[PDB]
Amino acid sequence: FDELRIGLATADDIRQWSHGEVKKPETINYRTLKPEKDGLFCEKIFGPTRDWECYCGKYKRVRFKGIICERCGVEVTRAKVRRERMGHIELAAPVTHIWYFKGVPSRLGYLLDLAPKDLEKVIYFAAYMITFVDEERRTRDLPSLEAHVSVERQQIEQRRDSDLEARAKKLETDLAELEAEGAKADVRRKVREGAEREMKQLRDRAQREIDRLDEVWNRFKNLKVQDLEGDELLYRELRDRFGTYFDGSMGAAALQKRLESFDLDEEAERLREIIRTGKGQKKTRALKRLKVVSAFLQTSNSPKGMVLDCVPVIPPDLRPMVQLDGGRFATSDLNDLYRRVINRNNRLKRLLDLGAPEIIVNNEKRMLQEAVDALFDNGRRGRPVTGPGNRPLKSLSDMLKGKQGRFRQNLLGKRVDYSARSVIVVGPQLKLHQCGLPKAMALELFKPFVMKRLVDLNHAQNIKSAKRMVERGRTVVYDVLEEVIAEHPVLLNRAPTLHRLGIQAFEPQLVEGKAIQIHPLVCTAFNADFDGDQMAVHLPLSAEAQAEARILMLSSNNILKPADGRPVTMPTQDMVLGLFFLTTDSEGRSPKGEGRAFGSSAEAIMAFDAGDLTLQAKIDIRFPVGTIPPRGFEPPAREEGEPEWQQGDTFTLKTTLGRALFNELLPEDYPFVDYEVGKKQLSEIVNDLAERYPKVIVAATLDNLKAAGFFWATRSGVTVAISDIVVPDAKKEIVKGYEGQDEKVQKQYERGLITKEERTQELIAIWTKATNEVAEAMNDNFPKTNPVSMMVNSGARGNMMQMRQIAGMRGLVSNAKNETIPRPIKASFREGLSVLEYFISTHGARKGLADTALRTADSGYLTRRLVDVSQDVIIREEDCGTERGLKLPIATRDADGTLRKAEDVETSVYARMLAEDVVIDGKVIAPANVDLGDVLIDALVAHGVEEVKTRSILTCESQVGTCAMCYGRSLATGKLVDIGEAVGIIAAQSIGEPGTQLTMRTFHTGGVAGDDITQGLPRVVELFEARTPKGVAPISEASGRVRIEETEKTKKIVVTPDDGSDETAFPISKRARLLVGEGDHVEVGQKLTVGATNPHDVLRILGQRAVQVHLVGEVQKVYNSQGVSIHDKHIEIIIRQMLRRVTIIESGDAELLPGELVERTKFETENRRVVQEGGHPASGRPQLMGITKASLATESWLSAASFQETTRVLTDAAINAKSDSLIGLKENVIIGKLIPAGTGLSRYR
DNA sequence: GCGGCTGTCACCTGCTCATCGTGTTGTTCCCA
DNA sequence: TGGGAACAACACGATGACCTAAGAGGTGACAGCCGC
Ligand SMILES: [Mg+2]
Ligand SMILES: [Zn+2]
Ligand SMILES: [Zn+2]
Repeated sequence: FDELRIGLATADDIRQWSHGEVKKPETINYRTLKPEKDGLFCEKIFGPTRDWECYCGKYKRVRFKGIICERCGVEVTRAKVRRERMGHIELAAPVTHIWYFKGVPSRLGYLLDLAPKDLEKVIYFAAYMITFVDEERRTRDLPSLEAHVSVERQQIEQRRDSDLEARAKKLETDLAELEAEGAKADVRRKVREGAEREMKQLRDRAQREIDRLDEVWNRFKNLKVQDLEGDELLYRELRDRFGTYFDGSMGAAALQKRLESFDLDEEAERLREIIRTGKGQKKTRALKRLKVVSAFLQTSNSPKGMVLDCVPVIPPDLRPMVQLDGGRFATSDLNDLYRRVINRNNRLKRLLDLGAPEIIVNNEKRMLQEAVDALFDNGRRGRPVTGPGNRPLKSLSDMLKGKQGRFRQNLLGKRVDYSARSVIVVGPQLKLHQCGLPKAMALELFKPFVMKRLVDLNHAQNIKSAKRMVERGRTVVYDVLEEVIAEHPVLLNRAPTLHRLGIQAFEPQLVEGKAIQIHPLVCTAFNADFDGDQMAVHLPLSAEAQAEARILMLSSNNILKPADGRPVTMPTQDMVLGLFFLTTDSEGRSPKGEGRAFGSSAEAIMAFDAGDLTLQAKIDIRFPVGTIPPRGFEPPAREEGEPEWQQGDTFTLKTTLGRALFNELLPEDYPFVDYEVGKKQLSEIVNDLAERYPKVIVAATLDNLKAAGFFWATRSGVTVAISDIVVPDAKKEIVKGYEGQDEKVQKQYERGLITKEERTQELIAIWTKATNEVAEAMNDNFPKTNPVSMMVNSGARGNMMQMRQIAGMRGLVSNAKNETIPRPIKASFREGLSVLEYFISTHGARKGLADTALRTADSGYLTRRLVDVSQDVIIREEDCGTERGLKLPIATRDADGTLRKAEDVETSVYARMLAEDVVIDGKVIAPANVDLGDVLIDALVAHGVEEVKTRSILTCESQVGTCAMCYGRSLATGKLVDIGEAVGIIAAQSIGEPGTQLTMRTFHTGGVAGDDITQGLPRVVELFEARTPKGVAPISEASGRVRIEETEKTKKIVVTPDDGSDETAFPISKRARLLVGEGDHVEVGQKLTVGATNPHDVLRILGQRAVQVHLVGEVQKVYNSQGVSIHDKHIEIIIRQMLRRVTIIESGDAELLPGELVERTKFETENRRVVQEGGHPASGRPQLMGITKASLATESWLSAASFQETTRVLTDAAINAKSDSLIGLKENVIIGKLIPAGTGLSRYR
């Protein structure tokens, strides 16, 4: 399986595939339900329908093996051959392939220069076309032929003059004789009108026919190949008159003749000449056609494969028909399409045999063409061929593309064996690496192992008896299942897998019930809440599979998220509300025994049980040898002449009992903790534990924290009641006064001083003031010991706006058509919304529900594109010896001359290693290529630096893809990135996870358009696709003097640069809110009007580092405006993929074509080669691609076909005859092979 | 020869069932 | 096995002559065809 190539399928190739010809449009006999002969589903050409049988029955006996029968012609062998055996049908009239012609423009042929309409006319027998002209013989006989045409013109004139003499005689005779008769007053004038009618008729008819001959003559004079005679009468005239010099045809026969005669070398030569010297559109068209011409020229596959004379038939078992109950049949649409084409082919053969007129044979040939077109693609041209209902039929190419196609429904994602699912319930008694799975589910998944163990343990004498008893559900079966499930890791999974911590391996323990028991704090990795959610489950089988499961995927190991490195499996909700109650202060908690001193914590809990001490009362507790005091409290160590071993001596601390209990959950070596560990400090402590202590102890500490959090959450006293929702007394008076102001504004509106818009905006301002005032008063009112206050301030569940709506005020809401209701909801949910208030409030609820429903699929599509782009960027190198990096701001924000760590070092500079040693005082503060953790940050910010040079993938220069050292440390594992890490998929998943929760879009229209650039996920797709921003704003090309040349017809802003440069201008709208004044000094890389700068501009005028910085900053802008945190590396992966190609110009020397976005790598190597030969090298404009385009440009065509545009991709791959090498991730899961990543690398293989 | 605009190709998404136009031939049944 | 009758095949070609309803996507990317 070294490679897989596709080209054109000749007639000979199709004949070589086949074993027989399908001649009848018949599938099976409706009565006897058997294959017919030489039809669809036939048994002579395809394989036997029954294993080891033949049609007639002479060799129905199974003994025979591989022989051919002597009566029916069916060989005796297996019945699966019908899946593999193929046939063909010989067409009478050749037809064109609807892919290679009448398709996407770049693949529309262009080998024969013809417009789409001209080919539409030729192919579907509506216009003729010349396949050959004897120009040399035509010119040789042109003296003779023009003399002959002059002779015919003179004969026409001679008989015309004889008829003119006869007309004069007739006129004289009729005039004279009628005048002599005088039967009427105007006999002479009446017959003068008659004779003038005859004379005019002959004049006009003679002119018509001599002009007809002139048209035929000059048409023959100017007659070349690829010339269409739309009118058949004129073609008949030409064939009758000057035949034997030119040859014409209709339909695909003409195209076949041209593709056979036409040679490509000379065409490529002229195309190279014109592209070398071309202007405007003509050059672009020339190079576009040259692409296809060179594709056919370089390769051995001939263009004649683009016209078809034989059609292959897919094996019958891939298009089966089956008896449905009620005497019915369910059959594949392919059978109907094959029947249509065979019907029309046979009717055409009949018509040819009878020598039918041209019209009938032409109609039948056109119909056969349309039939094969529907067979290959039903929807490209005309109306589709519907099947049973009005719905369209399924074409052979419709079975490859689309969401439900073969690639995207059967080769990437498969239904699997040894799998189960069920609802998910919380087991709070589980260890981090444990899952409780129902009894029946465990029995079903582990069946074969259970039978093997039952037989081995002598509970059964044979495997079938073991199966019988397992089905019967005996007790010994259940004991054996308990024995066997041990040491078999089990992969739990949730439906939407937004990242790698969405499938996790657990150790299975056998449990009763009908639901799966899961750990309480792995609910954020899965996003699984217990509201009816379901969990799927899989069982690895091979030793390697389960070894990887336990080592890599085990839930105990997966504690840190890959998106930012913060721990994800940490306590939350009630657990944190319990540890917060444990370590909170004594405020409003009526302490007892405050100020007392205890000789141990055991004595403290004695006092607590006695009821004379509180868990949260300030008391002086002594801690024994081993306890490590707080880091902050150490410098206030006990005063004594002797040197006290603060690290390892008994000490005393004015702590609280709850904190002394909390610090027993953490490991003994951990320093004491003496502050409210609500939610954020717990995250910090868990991060420190993960980054400092080994994983087993971190899991044990997490378990202890879980147990303590639940235990103390039960006793916290947090219980929601209608009194615990405290409506502030402030709300009444505030809402009444602002209501009075609203009344005044309404009165001044109804009096006519203001407009309705002014009244609105005034009331929105008034009620925003009222809402915020009530919010702050509500925050002030409740104590900090309140239930809701406790769960919010502890960071368990809740925000302050939610509390505002519940307790104080709901406020203004999104009116219909995304507006702001002037009058707000002046009532919280506790007080009770009115009727109209509720009706108004449901608007935003509905809108948000619909928005979420759509945004799920939107983010899914975005993640699909990101994965397809970034896939195969795999760490293959331990260390490239580069010394380049990014100059990232290490400690900026010198507001009042104070060096402060930047506000986003966690996402940007953290985890990125160091290019080289940093020295500010003549000594190495940070050694080279060392993990850049917080300690180095404190050192460098203290010593005053404002930048740092970090290794990165963007600046990585390695022979084999990316290297571990430049990427940094894996944000998921903490340690250095391991070689073989599928970093691209990790980056794509990291950017895709928060996509659903962005929720950034305009709340109200606000009477603004264009200025409001797209917000949220639309913005992210806009940046990642390289699409020009909606609110585009030009960016100055060079430093210069900029002024306004506004014209009433069209406003303009014109900048002329200094340094003797050419002027530039930008057309701008009237509503521009210009951020640059007139006649001012702009610089090389500055904006002009308010908007969104194009990434293309920033790549063009500034450079490549500038576009990288701009894109990363612009995506992080929205991401960190939400609060989502993604490391900059995950964006940098996509940015690196987007800038890997260059558009080439001045390319005749470098031996390639201008354009074609040659790869940067390719451009460089071939310029090196041409310079080595001696010729100068070509030049390159850096190009910023999109994600769809950058993915579709893959060297491997399997991946491109799998992603999108299967028809176009496969057609181009066939034209180019380009093979696919196995290297890649996607294209190695299509073939079903070990991926070139993780432990599948040849090093580990 | 070079623009607009104007379509056309990509993507994103999901159990009932109505007749002719005549007349004849040969097999294959159904009854007895 | 006789007649009595059901389907699958066939061969011809009854003085008169035309659909049908269904049917609101949206957004990019682009290359033609038509206009200057
Ligand atoms: Mg749920
Ligand atoms: Zn046989
Ligand atoms: Zn590197």
